Amino acid sequence: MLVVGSELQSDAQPRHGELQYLRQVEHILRCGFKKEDRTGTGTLSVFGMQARYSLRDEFPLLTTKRVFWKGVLEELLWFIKGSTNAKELSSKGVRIWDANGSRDFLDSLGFSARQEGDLGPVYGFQWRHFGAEYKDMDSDYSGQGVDQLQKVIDTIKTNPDDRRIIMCAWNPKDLPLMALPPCHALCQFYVVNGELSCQLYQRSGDMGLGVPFNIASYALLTYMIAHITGLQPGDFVHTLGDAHIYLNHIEPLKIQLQREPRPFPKLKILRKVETIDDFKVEDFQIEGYNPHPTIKMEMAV
Amino acid sequence: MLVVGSELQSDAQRHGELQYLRQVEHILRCGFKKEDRTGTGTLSVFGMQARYSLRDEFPLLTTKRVFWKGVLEELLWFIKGSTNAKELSSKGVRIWDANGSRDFLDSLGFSARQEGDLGPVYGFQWRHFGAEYKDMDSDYSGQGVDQLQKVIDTIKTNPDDRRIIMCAWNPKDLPLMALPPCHALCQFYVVNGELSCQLYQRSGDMGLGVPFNIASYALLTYMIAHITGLQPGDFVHTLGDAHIYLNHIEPLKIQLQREPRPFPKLKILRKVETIDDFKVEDFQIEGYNPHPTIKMEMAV
Ligand SMILES: Cc1nc(=O)c2cc(CN(C)c3ccc(C(=O)N[C@@H](CCC(=O)O)C(=O)O)s3)ccc2[nH]1
Ligand SMILES: Cc1nc(=O)c2cc(CN(C)c3ccc(C(=O)N[C@@H](CCC(=O)O)C(=O)O)s3)ccc2[nH]1
Ligand SMILES: O=c1ccn([C@H]2C[C@H](O)[C@@H](COP(=O)(O)O)O2)c(=O)[nH]1
Ligand SMILES: O=c1ccn([C@H]2C[C@H](O)[C@@H](COP(=O)(O)O)O2)c(=O)[nH]1
Repeated sequence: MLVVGSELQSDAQPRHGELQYLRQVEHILRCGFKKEDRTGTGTLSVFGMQARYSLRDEFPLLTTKRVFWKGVLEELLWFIKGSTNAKELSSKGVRIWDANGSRDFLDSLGFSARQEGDLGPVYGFQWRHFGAEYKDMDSDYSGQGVDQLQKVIDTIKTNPDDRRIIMCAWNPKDLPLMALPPCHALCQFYVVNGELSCQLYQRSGDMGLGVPFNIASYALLTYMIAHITGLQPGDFVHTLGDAHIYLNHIEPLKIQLQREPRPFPKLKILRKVETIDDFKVEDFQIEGYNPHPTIKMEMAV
Repeated sequence: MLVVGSELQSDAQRHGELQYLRQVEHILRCGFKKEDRTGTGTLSVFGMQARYSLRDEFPLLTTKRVFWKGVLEELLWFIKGSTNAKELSSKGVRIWDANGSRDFLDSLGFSARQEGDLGPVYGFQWRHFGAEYKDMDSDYSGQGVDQLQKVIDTIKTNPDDRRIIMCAWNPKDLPLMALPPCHALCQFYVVNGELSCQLYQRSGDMGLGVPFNIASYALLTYMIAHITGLQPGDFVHTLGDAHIYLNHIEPLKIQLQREPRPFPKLKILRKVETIDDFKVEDFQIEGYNPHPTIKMEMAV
């Protein structure tokens, strides 16, 4: 039968961050329903989940399997620069978007004429140029559309009480040009007691592959914005729509659920950075990260 | 102290209604003081979720009567694409009149705008996302993305799709809105022939708007389930800044001591084929035996 580490206890929906994730996995295995999907693989699925990860002197990079930190960091810097060229990320040894920008994938979507790598008007473009007319991944979009990311930063500084501190990549007008509509549809920031928190609405979560990387990604973004606004990191709240385990991840996750978590690492920012675009890979240091080995989770395409 | 009905038990995230009451309890117990736009002040928590079954019941709160006439009229008004508060007010539903008032509009710099013109809010975004807003009574036929109809068509053709979203949050249009949407987006989901809906609500006035909003999205899900031949499943309510305005604390403490009753049922009285064809007379709420309304003032 399904056997799990004794520390999970009740999986039913802060402290002990990693257990929040492992309990969601357990809950989907135990209570999820079979749901067919776009890729033809099949999933077990639950609709509507929420987990809270404290960011207060800890950073939620999972320890029950090693997570691809280099990729998390490169990807987020790539978003920040407004990039939608998967080849530019791949040149940093981070190949996570290559499959979606491939000649054969793009062709399957009917995007014959665009260049390989061109993901269309996805996060980088929507976060920094929302509403601008997308042309291609090489076009200069300087001063075009809404720079949501800077606006969030400016609002946190001037009116931290504001309940409208949102960055949204879901753009119905642009959806048909995207190689993958965004899994992270929107995030909201919140300030109380000198702490910055972030909530992600993730419409679709591949619990074995993307979700651990995604948690680390928004935790990092929150650390970055906290740094620039002179706040301390608070909580990362992870909300999921279709939370799913692909059938070929069931056995790998069952290995993972039996591993003892270790304490989370810390993230250090190594200098005073004044603006979000000035961050560089050399500015960050993960300390004390002691994960169990990688478990291969294949990507369904 | 805070005293509450015995059936709430643990407020940590039987009845669907108890999940609302437990949220309210939780904010009073654990919430932090936070100042706000209206000047009123709140007790606040960031990030909550609750799940309301829609299976042979309808989540209209029984611990305090909820303005059902207004829920229904408002949703019909959204579906028509309207952003004109006067057209809702004419139905006896005044819930948007303050936001559309001469004085409030002027407070935002919209002195040249007609009273009642809420800007490019829900009706416009749901039916015309991406179109260029002019004014509330302009002709937007065929302009922008009809997200509502796209949702319905996707549920019919590809119920497993993980992209079935309607989003009112439009960064380009926000400066023209009299109030940026409290309901930023919603997502639909299908499994085992049941339709569920999740709402992302960025800001929830727990005393006033949130009970009304719960009923709004439940009703939407009932409508869409009907048109698509599915059964209603769950309504999942997700909150950003979940707050209690200071002048609602004592009214909500009254509420929390009332005994919940079973939820009512919602009946759809005829076969309706298109979303646009629903009318007030197509619905009946049966078995609604609430405790009396508690006045919760609207801030700003
Ligand atoms: C079905 C699917 N699931 C996903 O999670 C997904 C994620 C992305 C983008 N993304 C956010 C990521 C893609 C791959 C990642 C990753 O962490 N890879 C690790 C582990 C690989 C493995 O275990 O197979 C690595 O490459 O080392 S993180 C794109 C398409 C997707 N499609
Ligand atoms: C601060 C604020 N809180 C709100 O909840 C809010 C809600 C709307 C829109 N909306 C969705 C609603 C407004 C009023 C409602 C309502 O249920 N009214 C009842 C109860 C009134 C009362 O208790 O004072 C009614 O009119 O009978 S529902 C607009 C601005 C807002 N502003
Ligand atoms: O950062 C991301 C990008 C995507 N996905 C997953 C969710 C789905 O398994 C798949 C996207 O497929 P659709 O939901 O669009 O079908 O990738 C993630 O988990 N995180
Ligand atoms: O349907 C709605 C509309 C608004 N609000 C509340 C939340 C806030 O109390 C207020 C909006 O104020 P801001 O969050 O925009 O400041 O109205 C709701 O609860 N539901």
